[PDB]
Amino acid sequence: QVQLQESGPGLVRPSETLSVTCIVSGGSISNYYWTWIRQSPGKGLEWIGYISDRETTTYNPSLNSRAVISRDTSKNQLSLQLRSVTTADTAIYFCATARRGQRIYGVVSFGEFFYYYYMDVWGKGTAVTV
Amino acid sequence: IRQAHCNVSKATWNETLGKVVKQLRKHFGNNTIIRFANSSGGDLEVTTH
Amino acid sequence: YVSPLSVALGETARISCGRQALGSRAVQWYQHKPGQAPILLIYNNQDRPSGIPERFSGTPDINFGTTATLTISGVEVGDEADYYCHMWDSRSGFSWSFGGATRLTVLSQPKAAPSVTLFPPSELQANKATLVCLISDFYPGAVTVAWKADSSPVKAGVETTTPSKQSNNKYAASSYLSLTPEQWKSHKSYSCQVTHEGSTVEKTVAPT
Ligand SMILES: *[C@@H]1O[C@H](CO)[C@@H](O[C@@H]2O[C@H](CO)[C@@H](O[C@@H]3O[C@H](CO[C@H]4O[C@H](CO[C@H]5O[C@H](CO)[C@@H](O)[C@H](O)[C@@H]5O[C@H]5O[C@H](CO)[C@@H](O)[C@H](O)[C@@H]5O)[C@@H](O)[C@H](O[C@H]5O[C@H](CO)[C@@H](O)[C@H](O)[C@@H]5O)[C@@H]4O)[C@@H](O)[C@H](O[C@H]4O[C@H](CO)[C@@H](O)[C@H](O)[C@@H]4O[C@H]4O[C@H](CO)[C@@H](O)[C@H](O)[C@@H]4O[C@H]4O[C@H](CO)[C@@H](O)[C@H](O)[C@@H]4O)[C@@H]3O)[C@H](O)[C@H]2NC(C)=O)[C@H](O)[C@H]1NC(C)=O
Ligand SMILES: *[C@@H]1O[C@H](CO)[C@@H](O[C@@H]2O[C@H](CO)[C@@H](O)[C@H](O)[C@H]2NC(C)=O)[C@H](O)[C@H]1NC(C)=O
Ligand SMILES: *[C@@H]1O[C@H](CO)[C@@H](O)[C@H](O)[C@H]1NC(C)=O
Repeated sequence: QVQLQESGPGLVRPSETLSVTCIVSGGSISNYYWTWIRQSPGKGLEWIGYISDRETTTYNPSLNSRAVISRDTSKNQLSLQLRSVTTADTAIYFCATARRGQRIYGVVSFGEFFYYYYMDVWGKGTAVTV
Repeated sequence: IRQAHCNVSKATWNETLGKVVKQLRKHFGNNTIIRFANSSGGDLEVTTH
Repeated sequence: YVSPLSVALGETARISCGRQALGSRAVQWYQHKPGQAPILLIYNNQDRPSGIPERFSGTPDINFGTTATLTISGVEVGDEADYYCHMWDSRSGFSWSFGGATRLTVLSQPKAAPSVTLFPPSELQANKATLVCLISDFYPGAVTVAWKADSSPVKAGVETTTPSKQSNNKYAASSYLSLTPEQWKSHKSYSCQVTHEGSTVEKTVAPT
């Protein structure tokens, strides 16, 4: 029921602020989690970061020093800024919605559980070249 | 890797605590109120089961 | 990187997942075609989203010790794509990288004779010429392109792309021969030869 549409500049100069936007037409942006993945050529696709429904961010430790993800409230859109991009940040960026499931193997009070995430709905993908 | 722990049924413990306090009241009075708390301190073998 | 797997048409396949878990797991199985939108096949080891056919399945960890294998019954041509195995367990932390890409290949497909078409330069008004040789609807995607000026080979200015799959599950490729208009009008005719397996197809075109 959710359609995702990516929109990016495609080309960014080195050492700048790469900015991409993901437009959602299905539902509200404050109900499900959202995340960014990049398929780089010659490599496996990389998960870079995500943003929750409660507006809290998490980033990949390799790119946590350079990435930031934002969510618009009036517009049904989510933006991703990447500061100081280099020749290695060229990839096909896919925005994807995500669901938080928790897997429990013991007693709830003791802890012994962990949160796992899965991206059911993806976008078509926007290519970004540096 | 989990945590070692011990269970006890809650209702049976409540009932046995009640029958303990009913006899405790035989040497301190029916009206005096008594309570139960954990250990006050000391060595490890004293403050724990 | 990517690791290959080869399966026969119609038989059941069991894709093995690397970096197997150390504790209780809720794995994810993703099917990714090159360049398209990736689509997950499994989000919870047994559970699948609405719309996924029953052919794909994942192993639940009913007893600690089972490995995550993606089992596919009745493999068809459309299943040929990369497969990523996202691994989540209790003993490990946040798994950022997905599993190693698994290049599934579907063997024993029906081979197709290459459909070849040669186009002479249009562009001559712009003082440039590019002979364009296109190959469509052939399998397997392994072809060789040779250019011929009358009878002598060209071997210069040739730019050829690697075969890429199309919607027919066959392959498509293109070759460009860049030449000056004077050299195009010089030689009598130009022949593009496409060699597919043991067969060879030659197409000849000449200036008017
Ligand atoms: C001393 O006191 C202690 C405390 O009082 C006490 O501690 C207890 O210890 C035991 C074990 O030592 C603990 O038991 C464990 O319980 C775990 C949790 O189980 C509960 O939750 C699941 C999952 O619920 C989700 O899914 C259902 C649908 O399936 C939804 O309806 C739920 O709402 C929920 O999903 C939503 O919510 C999630 C969280 O928000 C979201 O993420 C999600 O997206 C959804 O939104 C239920 O299924 C369980 O129900 C079962 O149990 C009830 C009784 O409670 C029965 O009626 C019936 O049998 C139900 O089936 C339950 O409610 C278990 O996960 C755990 O067992 C798994 O882990 C072990 C260890 O790794 C595995 O070896 C084992 O095989 C189990 O794996 C199965 O489940 C996982 C999870 O999906 C699968 O991935 C896996 O493949 C396998 O599935 C297979 O079996 C399924 C059926 O079981 C089958 O359907 C599948 O198809 C597949 O074949 C373990 O049993 C217990 O929690 C502790 N107590 C407390 C309070 O925590 C101790 O025992 C006492 N005694 C002592 C110490 O001596
Ligand atoms: C402690 O464990 C024992 C056995 O592991 C539990 O006793 C069993 O209780 C069930 C009730 O569901 C009976 O059907 C079994 O016959 C009992 N076993 C025996 C050996 O008597 C007991 O309930 C557990 N107590 C707690 C507090 O967890
Ligand atoms: C406390 O209650 C008991 C009833 O079991 C009664 O016999 C006893 O006299 C009471 N003691 C006082 C001080 O009221």
